[PDB]
Amino acid sequence: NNNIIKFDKARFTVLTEHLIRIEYSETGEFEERMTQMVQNREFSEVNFDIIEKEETIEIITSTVHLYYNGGEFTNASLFADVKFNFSVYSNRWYFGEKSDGNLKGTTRTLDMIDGECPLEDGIMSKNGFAVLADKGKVLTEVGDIAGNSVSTIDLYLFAYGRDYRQALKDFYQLTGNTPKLPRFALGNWWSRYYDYSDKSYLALMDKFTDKKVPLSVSVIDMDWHKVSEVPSRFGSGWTGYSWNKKLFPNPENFIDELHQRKLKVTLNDHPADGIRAFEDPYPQVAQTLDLNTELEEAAKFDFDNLKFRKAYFEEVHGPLEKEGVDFWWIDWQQGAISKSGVDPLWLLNHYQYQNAQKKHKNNIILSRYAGPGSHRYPLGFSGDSVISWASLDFQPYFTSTASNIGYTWWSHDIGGHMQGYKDAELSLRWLQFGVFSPINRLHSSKSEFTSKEPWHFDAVIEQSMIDFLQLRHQLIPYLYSANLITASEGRALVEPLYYEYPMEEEAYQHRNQYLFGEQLMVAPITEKMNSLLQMGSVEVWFPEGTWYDFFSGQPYDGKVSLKVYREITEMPVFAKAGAIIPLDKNPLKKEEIPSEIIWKIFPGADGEYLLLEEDNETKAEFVNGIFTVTSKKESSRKHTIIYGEHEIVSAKRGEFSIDLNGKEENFDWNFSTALFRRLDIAEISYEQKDEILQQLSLIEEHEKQVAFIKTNENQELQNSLFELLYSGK
Amino acid sequence: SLRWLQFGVFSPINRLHSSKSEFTSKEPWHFDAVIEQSMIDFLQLRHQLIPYLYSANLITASEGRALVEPLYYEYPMEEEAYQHRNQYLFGEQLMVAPITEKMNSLLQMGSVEVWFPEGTWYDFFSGQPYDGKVSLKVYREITEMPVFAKAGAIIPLDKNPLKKEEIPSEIIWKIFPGADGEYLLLEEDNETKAEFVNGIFTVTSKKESSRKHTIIYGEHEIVSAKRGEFSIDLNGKEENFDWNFSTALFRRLDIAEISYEQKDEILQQLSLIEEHEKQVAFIKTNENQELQNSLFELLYSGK
Amino acid sequence: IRAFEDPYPQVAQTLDLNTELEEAAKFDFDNLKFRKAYFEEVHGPLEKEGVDFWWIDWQQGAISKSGVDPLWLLNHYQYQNAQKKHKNNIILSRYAGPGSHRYPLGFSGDSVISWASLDFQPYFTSTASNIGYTWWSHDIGGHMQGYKDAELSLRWLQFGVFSPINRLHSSKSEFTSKEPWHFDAVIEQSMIDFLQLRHQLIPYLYSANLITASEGRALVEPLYYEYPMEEEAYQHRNQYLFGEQLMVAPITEKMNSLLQMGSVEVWFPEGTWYDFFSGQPYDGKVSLKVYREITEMPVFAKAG
Ligand SMILES: OC[C@H]1O[C@H](O)[C@H](O)[C@@H](O)[C@@H]1O
Repeated sequence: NNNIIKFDKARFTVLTEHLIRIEYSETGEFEERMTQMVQNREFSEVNFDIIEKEETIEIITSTVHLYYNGGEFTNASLFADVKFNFSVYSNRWYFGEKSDGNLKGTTRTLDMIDGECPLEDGIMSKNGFAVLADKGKVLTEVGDIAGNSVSTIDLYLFAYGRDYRQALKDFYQLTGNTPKLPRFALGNWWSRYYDYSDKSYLALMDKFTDKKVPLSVSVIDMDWHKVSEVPSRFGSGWTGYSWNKKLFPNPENFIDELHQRKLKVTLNDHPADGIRAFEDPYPQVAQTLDLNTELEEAAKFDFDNLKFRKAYFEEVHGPLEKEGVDFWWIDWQQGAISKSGVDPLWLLNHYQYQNAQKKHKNNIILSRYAGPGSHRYPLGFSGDSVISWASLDFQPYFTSTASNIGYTWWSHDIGGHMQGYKDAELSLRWLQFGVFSPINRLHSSKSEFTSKEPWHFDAVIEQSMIDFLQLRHQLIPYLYSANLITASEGRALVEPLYYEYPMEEEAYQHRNQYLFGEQLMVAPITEKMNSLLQMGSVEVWFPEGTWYDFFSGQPYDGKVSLKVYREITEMPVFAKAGAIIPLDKNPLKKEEIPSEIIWKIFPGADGEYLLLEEDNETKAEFVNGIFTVTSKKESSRKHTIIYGEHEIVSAKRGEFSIDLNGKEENFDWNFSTALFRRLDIAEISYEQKDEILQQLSLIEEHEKQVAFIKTNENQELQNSLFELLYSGK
Repeated sequence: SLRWLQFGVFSPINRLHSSKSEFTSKEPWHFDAVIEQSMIDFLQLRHQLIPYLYSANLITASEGRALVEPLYYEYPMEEEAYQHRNQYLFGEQLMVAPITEKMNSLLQMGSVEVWFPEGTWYDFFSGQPYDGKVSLKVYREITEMPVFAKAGAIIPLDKNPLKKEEIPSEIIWKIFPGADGEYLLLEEDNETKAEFVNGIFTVTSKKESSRKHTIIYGEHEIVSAKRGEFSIDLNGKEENFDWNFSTALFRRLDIAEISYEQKDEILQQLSLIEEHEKQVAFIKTNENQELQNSLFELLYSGK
Repeated sequence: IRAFEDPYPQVAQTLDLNTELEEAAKFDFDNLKFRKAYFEEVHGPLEKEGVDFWWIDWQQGAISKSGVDPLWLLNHYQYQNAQKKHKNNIILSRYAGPGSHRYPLGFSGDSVISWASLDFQPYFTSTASNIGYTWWSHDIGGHMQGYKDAELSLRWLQFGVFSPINRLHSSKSEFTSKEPWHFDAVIEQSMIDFLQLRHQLIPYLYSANLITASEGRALVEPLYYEYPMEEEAYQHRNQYLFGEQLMVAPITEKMNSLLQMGSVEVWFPEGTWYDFFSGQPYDGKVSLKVYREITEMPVFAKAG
């Protein structure tokens, strides 16, 4: 109320020093109701100043001057100067105009996208301000669409400068926090647009077990329902709510079998053709909606209609949930048209997410992005990406940049959805990224040739995919703790580099590089390997400090930008001196919570990690070479400790503390072994290999080893040898 | 024509000659003002070198040592002495690596890969230092030639190359710091020994004369036109040449036919990054491979 | 005028600003009180220190509550205010639409340093006469970004000397100075010769200036002003008349290294033409490719 100012037909609410709501009302009434985007305008009071005259008003905070000259909002009447110097003359917002500096957000979908597509703006800007227009409908108390806002213009001016994390936290306070995911969502999902039988699906699930690949989720795509069995007078088989009985003669029994294998089960739902007269639930729906059954009147999709939504959840989904379906894959691609003006995809995500909470605690959906605030309905489903290096090269940037509009749970089809071209190396690189993405869901097109099964590929590719898929389940504790941090504290699992390093120009120059939780920095390789090196590469920016390759221990002295090379089976993931990462020791075990945690410690500095769980909190501290583990509640959990290289403690129960000062701090990784391996795999001349090995062995001074490699005629081989010299310096 | 004259000046004989064409005269003023001035400077340098050449000539005749030696005469067991076909020793004090390839128009500089034997080497003209043993690509403007002297080198130069003198009335003793050395100047009617031993420079002759000696220690003229035999202490004289990384970096970026954004970024990053290994890591990311090599030469010399 | 500025206390008093809340005198050229404080209390003290005229350097858009382009208000009001301190005074500012020739000089701004930019500029300059904006001042040698090429800098200065205004300017780079001695001895001497030639041309330029002001004739004319019915007068975009006695065909392409010369296709109207510098003759009417060393520029005068 002191944070509220009316002037002419406008209303201004100073929510934080850095966040102002700006409204216009012809009627003099302004909007207090929630909207599709905004769930909460309750914020603690803040200091600001006002200069009010007859004709004009200026609102002044620590970061912004907002001016209003009266009348209708125009670029001339409503504008703001930030109190920052990030630019020479892009420090002014004008109503209705775009400025430079927006770091972007996300978009609905990657359907049919081969590589890059345009993104919407987010709330983050290098120049320190962004405007988020609220164009949505108002809600009722219980979250039904109520109609048009009486605030016919309703904007949020963000003026956080480059405090991106606080901008995002306050956005979550305005639009509501992301809910907690359930632990099962963070495991591997299996999916394929393939007409499995109950028998061939269970045989595939048992082959995953036999192949030592853990799964959390069993997706059944659209061939679960009638497709070619649909008479053409009704249109296509794309939408379906009736089991194909040939393939699934006893659905509940099939779902019981997946449940006995400790899998959660989801079905594809294409809702757009509604419930037509051939469907199994049609007689019930027709009775509830008073349809003309002798004229075979369809229950057309209509999520604006309360009776339709009830029949959809109770009489269409209800019978399938009773057969054991755990959650819904909402797969909408049929446009944004409704008589209400609300995007049907928005109505589906909002209502289905709420309905999912009835059957299961912290339940999810799987659906496309439905605009600002739709993070309240995880998980994101990016859809029909084209299978290409260009698509993979876009995806890490896409994923990290989405955190800028608070949409932090994108599930991409890992390996790409459709079209494009076969390349087992592309499939393996894509799975490496997926394992270090918010969700790891293997999925593919209707092709006989696009299965993401590891054993589709040669023995090298298969073993590497199996190792990465196991690593995903090892990461579930770290992922689930970051998930609770997203839900409780408004911090993204995947952050662009500029969230941690806002003032470092290099944090804006590595689009595909990101922080993954608080302990790991990932630089996926998204380019086909150089056949002369038998290695792929990516330019990595190393922030100030000592960094270790998470897998090898190879060290890097920051701050530096350095091209790094990896075999197709290895991924650039880095941890700082002092990093502590927990890993499940038993990733193949079907355990609700890990019976055994490996604490992986990176030497050379202090650190700590807080492991949040369903029913506990465990703190791991590393302070002057003393490692301590405590928990809120006690348990039988057995702790394993790995300090750099060496397993120090194995399966020790309860709370404890152990001194690692005089333990071996150094990893195995050495310049000589790594040099030999890189030269050995290279498809270069044996004379060159022999000369490089002899000269780098005989030349003692680091500066002369570098001078030697600088004479090499292969420019990319120079860069690979320079990486090793830089790490071995 | 200019690169060829640079080599000629550091060859056994410097004879300008050409065909019956109206278009092939080797007159310096045939060419533009830049080329003309550089040819005139090299042609004057040849006459400055006559004392050094004539002493090497008497050594050829009396001792059977060539003025021009392949690297493998001095370094028979070093494989790199067999891999620099155009590199040679010129007398006992100078090592020459002529540039014999058209300049890279993006750098406005020509280059040659130089093998530096064990020891500290100085560019004879600039003082730019090099720590041997190393093989390093070196870049020069078209007006400059890679000629190198070791720490301790003493080269005599005629001070009056334009004078029509039977023997020089005045010798400049050019001394390269950081080690002991000596040079014996053989002449028609004399022998003059120049010795540099724990920072003491001594000149003696077999016979006496009116000859006036000038001394240049690295950068600085220490003595001017002093007659007869003498000895002078250079220990607490300035040993370091002027050549510096910053000036050389600015000059290379300024002449380059590259983008001004690239110039600005390279100048700012190499000025702001303090650790030598990170300056090298920075230049290693450059998309221009030959510009990397040019910047690496400067970092190597400035290390 | 923000609270840290030296004239702020005076402006704040005149505009009744809240100084304890450090209320800015925001730019507002629609406002008579703002314009007066700007000319009297902001420019005024600098003019008393000796500033002769104003470089108005506006790049912040066309937004005003009046709907009048702020650049238009600046050029109209500053040009008028400049006449108080000096007779026939000028500004230096961007083009503000038809009629803004009343407020010379034009300032074209932040061109990219490239052969492509130089290749555009003569056409740009001559074509502007078609909306009566005859005093464009371009940054000679180009403003920013682009790439180093001493030959581009020399060709650009040749055009500049035969342009309405010869203003050397460049970016914040340590590497973009237009000083002649930045370049090698050949380039330096040629730049010095062209810069001296500009001052030799001042009588011819000042007489054409009075003709612009009294008779409405541009200094720089496209060929089709003199030769409206000749198809070739529409096919030499970079060729122009410079006053009434000279025809200029600048070279705006990098030299052919095999010839050590640049070239341009010149249309010679009916009559006998001489290269202004060399006397080399040409019998019109003909279209002919002409070659010059980097130090020489194609400028032609008729018999008489
Ligand atoms: O259900 C069949 C297909 O429908 C749509 O194209 C979905 O986006 C895709 O994920 C699915 O496999």
